[PDB]
Amino acid sequence: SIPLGVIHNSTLQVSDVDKLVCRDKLSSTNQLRSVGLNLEGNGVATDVPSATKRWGFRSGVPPKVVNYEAGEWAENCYNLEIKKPDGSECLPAAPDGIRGFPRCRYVHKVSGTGPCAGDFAFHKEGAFFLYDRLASTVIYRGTTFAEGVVAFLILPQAKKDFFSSHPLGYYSTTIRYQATGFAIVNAQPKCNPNLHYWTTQDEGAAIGLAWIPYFGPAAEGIYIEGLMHNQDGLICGLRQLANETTQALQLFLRATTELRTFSILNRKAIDFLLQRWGGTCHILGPDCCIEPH
Amino acid sequence: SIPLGVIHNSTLQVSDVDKLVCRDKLSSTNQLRSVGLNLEGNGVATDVPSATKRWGFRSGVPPKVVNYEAGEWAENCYNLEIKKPDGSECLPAAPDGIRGFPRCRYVHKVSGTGPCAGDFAFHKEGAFFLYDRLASTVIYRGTTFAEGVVAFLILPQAKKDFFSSHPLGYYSTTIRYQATGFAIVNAQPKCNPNLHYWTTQDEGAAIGLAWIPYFGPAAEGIYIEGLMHNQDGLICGLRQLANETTQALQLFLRATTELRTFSILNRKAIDFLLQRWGGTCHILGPDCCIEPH
Amino acid sequence: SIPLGVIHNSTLQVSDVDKLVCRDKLSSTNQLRSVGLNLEGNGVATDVPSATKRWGFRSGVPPKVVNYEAGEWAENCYNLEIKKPDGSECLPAAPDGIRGFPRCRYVHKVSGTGPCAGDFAFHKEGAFFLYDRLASTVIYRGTTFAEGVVAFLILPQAKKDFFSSHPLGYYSTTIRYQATGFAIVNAQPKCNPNLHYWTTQDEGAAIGLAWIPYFGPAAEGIYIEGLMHNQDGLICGLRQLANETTQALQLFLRATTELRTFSILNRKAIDFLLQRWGGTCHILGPDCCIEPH
Amino acid sequence: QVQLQESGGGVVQAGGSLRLSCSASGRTFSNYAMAWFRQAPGKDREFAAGINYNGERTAYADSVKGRFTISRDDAKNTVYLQMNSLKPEDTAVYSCAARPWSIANLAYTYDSWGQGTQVTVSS
Amino acid sequence: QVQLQESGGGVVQAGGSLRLSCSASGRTFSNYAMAWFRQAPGKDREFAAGINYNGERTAYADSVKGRFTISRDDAKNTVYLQMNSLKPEDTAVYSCAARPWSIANLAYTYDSWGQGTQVTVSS
Amino acid sequence: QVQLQESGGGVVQAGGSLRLSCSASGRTFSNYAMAWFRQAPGKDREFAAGINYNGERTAYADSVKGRFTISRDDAKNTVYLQMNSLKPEDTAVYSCAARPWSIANLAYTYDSWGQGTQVTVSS
Ligand SMILES: *[C@@H]1O[C@H](CO)[C@@H](O[C@@H]2O[C@H](CO)[C@@H](O[C@@H]3O[C@H](CO[C@H]4O[C@H](CO[C@@H]5O[C@H](CO)[C@@H](O)[C@H](O)[C@@H]5O)[C@@H](O)[C@H](O)[C@@H]4O[C@H]4O[C@H](CO)[C@@H](O)[C@H](O)[C@@H]4O)[C@@H](O)[C@H](O[C@H]4O[C@H](CO)[C@@H](O)[C@H](O)[C@@H]4O)[C@@H]3O)[C@H](O)[C@H]2NC(C)=O)[C@H](O)[C@H]1NC(C)=O
Ligand SMILES: *[C@@H]1O[C@H](CO)[C@@H](O[C@@H]2O[C@H](CO)[C@@H](O[C@H]3O[C@H](CO[C@H]4O[C@H](CO[C@H]5O[C@H](CO)[C@@H](O)[C@H](O)[C@@H]5O)[C@@H](O[C@H]5O[C@H](CO)[C@@H](O)[C@H](O)[C@@H]5O)[C@H](O)[C@@H]4O)[C@@H](O)[C@H](O[C@H]4O[C@H](CO)[C@@H](O)[C@H](O)[C@@H]4O)[C@@H]3O)[C@H](O)[C@H]2NC(C)=O)[C@H](O)[C@H]1NC(C)=O
Ligand SMILES: *[C@@H]1O[C@H](CO)[C@@H](O[C@@H]2O[C@H](CO)[C@@H](O[C@@H]3O[C@H](CO[C@H]4O[C@H](CO)[C@@H](O)[C@H](O[C@H]5O[C@H](CO)[C@@H](O)[C@H](O)[C@@H]5O)[C@@H]4O)[C@@H](O)[C@H](O[C@H]4O[C@H](CO)[C@@H](O)[C@H](O)[C@@H]4O)[C@@H]3O)[C@H](O)[C@H]2NC(C)=O)[C@H](O)[C@H]1NC(C)=O
Repeated sequence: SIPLGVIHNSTLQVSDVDKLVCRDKLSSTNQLRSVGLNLEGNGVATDVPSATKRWGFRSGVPPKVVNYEAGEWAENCYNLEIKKPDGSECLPAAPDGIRGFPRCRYVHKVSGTGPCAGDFAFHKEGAFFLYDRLASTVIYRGTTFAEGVVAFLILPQAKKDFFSSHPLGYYSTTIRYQATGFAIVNAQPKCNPNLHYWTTQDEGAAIGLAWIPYFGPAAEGIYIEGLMHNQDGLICGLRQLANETTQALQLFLRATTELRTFSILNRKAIDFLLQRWGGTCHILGPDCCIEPH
Repeated sequence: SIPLGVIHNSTLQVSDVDKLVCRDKLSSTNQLRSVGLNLEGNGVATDVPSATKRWGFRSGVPPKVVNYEAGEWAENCYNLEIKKPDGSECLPAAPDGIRGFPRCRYVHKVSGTGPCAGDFAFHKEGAFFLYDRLASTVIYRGTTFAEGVVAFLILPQAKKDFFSSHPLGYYSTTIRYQATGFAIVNAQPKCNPNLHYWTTQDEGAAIGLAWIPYFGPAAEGIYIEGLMHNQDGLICGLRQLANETTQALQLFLRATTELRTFSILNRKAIDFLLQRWGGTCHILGPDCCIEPH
Repeated sequence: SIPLGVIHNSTLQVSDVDKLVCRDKLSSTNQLRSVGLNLEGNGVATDVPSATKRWGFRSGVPPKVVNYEAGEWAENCYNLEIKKPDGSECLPAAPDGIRGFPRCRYVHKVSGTGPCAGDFAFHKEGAFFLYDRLASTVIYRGTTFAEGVVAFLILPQAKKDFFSSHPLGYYSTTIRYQATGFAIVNAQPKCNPNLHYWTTQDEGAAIGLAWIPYFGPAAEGIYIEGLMHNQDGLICGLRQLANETTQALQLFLRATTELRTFSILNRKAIDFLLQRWGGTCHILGPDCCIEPH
Repeated sequence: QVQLQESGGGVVQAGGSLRLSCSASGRTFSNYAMAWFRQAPGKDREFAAGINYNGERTAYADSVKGRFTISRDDAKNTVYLQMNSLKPEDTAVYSCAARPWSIANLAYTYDSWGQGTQVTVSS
Repeated sequence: QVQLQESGGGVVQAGGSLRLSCSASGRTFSNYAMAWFRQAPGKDREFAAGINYNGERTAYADSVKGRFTISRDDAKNTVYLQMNSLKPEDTAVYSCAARPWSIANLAYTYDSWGQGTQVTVSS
Repeated sequence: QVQLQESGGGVVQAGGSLRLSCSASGRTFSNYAMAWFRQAPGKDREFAAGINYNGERTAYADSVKGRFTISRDDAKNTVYLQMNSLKPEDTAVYSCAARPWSIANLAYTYDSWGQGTQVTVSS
């Protein structure tokens, strides 16, 4: 029941696999992509005192993790190292596969003592915490993150320019704090008319035996960057769509029992195939959109 | 090669995915369900002295788990805390994603000392141990489980039913012990003619900002309830089907190398799609079920 | 973008899934397999002093693991226990799912000190380390492995003559060392015409009551051996193809964020289904290569 | 939640004006956002207009932008939709919806729904 | 292990009676369950009847329920299938199967099989 | 890196002989392997011949085996492809490719490519 948007002629429309997508040419799984947009592009306050009020502690809810494949440059990122008054830690250590959010202009390091009622720290507004192509619902100790939400898209058929290398340099500054007592119309306070994205390498990024992991780039030299300022309606519609899809994603993550979910788009493709070519359809029947001539 | 049953007009028919699903309409993955049924509904003795004799210790076989999506209310559940004579533990600690059985009426806590030959405790009859939508083959330390078997199933089209909510109170007591020296035909000695099930709410769960994990229900308040006492043949057929399909599932688990398996039904759907639209199917033939007019 | 080969009348022809694969029958997922061919069949030196030179230490690249289904008998296997000069370990402990490579003739266990200048040990030539149906890019401490490469291919539709039981037990010796200061055409130095393979067989391994994990074979009795020597062009073709497919696989592993990858062939099947019957395929057009009557 | 009750529908000529209403029960009306949905015959439900919990930001669909104005009166627990320069393809069943905080476009995010009213315009 | 040997098949008129047999080798016959499978021409193998390792529970298919009776004699290592009121759709190849203590419907769970006997009933 | 420049293409009668060349820039020529690819009209690119970084392992396609010989001259940074007993189906665009020490069949493993030359044989 997770909504997904299709893009044609730089226009965004929200539909689903059950709604008949016949002109909407889905030929390969390369057209299925998920993007995670930062929450600061909607105009929310980003300074530490205001950002702290959006996170609270709870016990009795297991954490869940879902991935995303494309991100966005973040102006503000956070790094928590809080602890209990008696010296015990409040935040769990990050798992093996979790890494800090890449492409952060500033990193606010928050450290101090405060009450810790629950086992984990959640987002009071329902948003996610983004950890290097892995969105989680809880905060991990000592790992850089950025608040945001995740949206699912169907890219236009074999155009290859969406999420490319600079269609139309990285320096991070650390700021340290100490704390005590711790169709779619855009409808947000503000929408950013530019989308400076980053995405994982389009596979082939090796020439002189650079594909060997030994003679290879480090974990930070993988990403490919770009910029998509040309369109204004498309990206603000994308932001609003990412705002809306959170409820369904959160309920789905609540229902499932996987620790990390990697197979949402594959299930969507299976649903589409099982729906449109389910069986025993008709030449004149509109259930299977087949063109006789 | 795991058998799977098809329900039509409250009748159960067993047929593999590779054939006899022509007249059987498959339209989405929502029709693929896996159900875990307890053994106590088959008439087996359930007191502690008799249930203990069904579990033994072996060394040299790695453990595997499967997930199931719907369950059944259990009259008796167990919780082991065995120790070696010197003081060492016999049972491994439960992994992070494993939780106790959701719905139990009595929980028999068994604690004591005894010999522990192998590394893990298995079921001498081949059945599984069910831990909250995760069927394992070994006993974990200090987690409530109910022993049973798992069946794979295809449902009617939608009918907005069949594991809906109450088609037609929770209170579990603790009993503590202490031990030392530790169309198919139903064919079991007994089959329970009522199936009082529980299942996780299908995605759409809550309103009023109760989808936020911070404000949402706890880990044990996400289930729904039901009752299917109207039909007697269908559910005894389901029990027999599960008892039959335990052999293939165990063999498939032993073949695989995944620690946790979640992708059996998706593989079944892919196999069905590849069988029936594989290639060059005739316009008039048994292989290709598309028919004119 | 990972190449896959198609076998027809014991002739190997490499072709991607896009390339109009409809005359090549793909009916079920049982036709998709991956083979873990090892390097020692290509004529590389296997003694310890020369094999050590191919492994180096690198810090900053996370490890990745790939599942493979069928393997080959290895004449030489290795087992490292390297330590730092001050007594600290150099190699990480093997995760729980990792087991030693089966069917080894000799096992060269290497022990001693050396300078360890990185977090993990990689293969300088880009190959993999094989641990019992799980290829990895790093060396784990104390587990037997054999360096090799893995290739993906589509089997013919038959009684599964390929990878069967002896078409036409074993002893591994101890050799200890102490060290200080630690149509495709074949074009390799040498290719071994004979392929002595081992594989795991789903189902068909239960007589009496042997499918029960308690009354079952240990982790070393699962495998089913065979031998294939009648044709030698196909074998050297497979070896050369296995060498070629390493680049695309390493880049794909670099891009992904999953610790262990089990879903490459399923993704290929979904891609095939989406390419072929994706939408509005025409009877007369060669893209929808079907036949009239 | 809250209970909703639309009124003001009827038959109007092309180019005329019409105004709808939606009264909500409860005493927490100022904490809820209200939106109007319309469903053409043989079509799915679609977004028309909306408003926040305090006015401020109001959103309109592209088809109706500039012709429809939406307003709320917290003292009477009612919202209004002023309809001007009506056109023949505006015939639909207009529905009143409410949700907690913020206006949303997708229809599955709303908590309370009304039974809807019929608005038809003759050529 | 365990070898099976059917006998008693032949040609009978409609409404007649026929009795089959199945002798098993070995000396652990009392530990095995026995079942009968029939395969109609142009169809798959299907379950007909069965029995446990100690009699007691017996299961019959819906098609043959009430007409067929199954029994075993542990002192002779044989099982029997008494057929009464035969009908023209009972023409098939009847096969004998054996399996560890229990009773099952699916044919993949049985260990030992016999070659089967031919039963043809004429209208 | 490493630029390539083919030459020697043209039109030749059937059964004649032709020789191509491929000069590479840079000063690390001896560290690279060279291969020749041909693309028939309306067909994909395919492998023709190859050689190592030291000229001790040459591989040929089955179609051209025995008729084509490939050699390299490290002192001139050039490679050659001698063609004998040409046939009408050999008409294609022959391309020069370079890659690090080794020899490969698939075209996606090669680093540097030339623009190619046209070879047309007349019946
Ligand atoms: C997709 O995009 C959506 C739109 O952009 C996002 O929606 C936002 O959801 C937020 C969470 O639901 C929501 O925030 C809420 O705001 C409610 C409004 O009440 C207050 O309104 C202002 C707010 O100012 C606050 O003042 C504090 C003290 O000075 C400051 O710390 C800070 O400025 C605060 O924001 C103010 O006038 C009042 O404080 C007001 O609160 C009183 O009066 C209102 C009158 O309506 C009444 O509702 C309140 O009960 C109070 O009497 C607020 O109510 C929400 O919760 C507060 O109150 C509840 C009730 O007691 C309490 O339980 C909470 O802990 C909390 O204190 C909450 O703060 C925000 O407004 C939405 N955005 C907009 C612009 O509409 C989505 O989040 C996004 N999705 C995702 C997944 O990201
Ligand atoms: C699906 O449903 C199926 C049917 O419901 C289940 O089948 C069950 O399979 C198990 C496992 O194979 C079988 O268990 C045992 O079968 C042998 C039965 O003999 C034993 O029990 C007889 C009665 O006395 C017993 O009373 C109660 C139980 O009623 C028990 O607590 C007592 O302790 C006591 O044992 C009796 O039988 C003797 O006489 C028989 C003739 O009448 C003769 O054939 C037999 O040999 C005996 O001499 C004896 O008292 C006897 O103990 C039993 O022998 C098996 O045990 C041996 O083998 C095991 C496996 O090798 C081994 O672990 C054990 O130590 C022994 O060496 C075996 O455990 C069930 O009978 C069978 N059920 C039915 C109704 O037939 C499936 O399990 C289900 N599948 C699932 C759950 O996935
Ligand atoms: C697929 O199949 C192909 C073909 O078989 C495989 O190709 C092989 O690739 C590897 C790695 O790219 C090649 O290794 C390199 O070889 C070059 C050439 O060096 C030669 O000449 C040197 C003199 O200058 C000489 O020293 C070399 O000798 C080495 O080996 C001998 C024993 O054979 C040993 O006695 C010597 O002491 C040397 O160790 C050799 O004759 C070499 O220059 C390369 O070194 C560079 O890189 C290494 C790290 O990788 C490092 O030392 C420096 O960076 C150095 O500059 C490197 O060793 C090999 O030659 C190829 N084989 C052939 C026959 O072409 C390919 O690997 C297969 N794929 C997979 C995935 O396995």
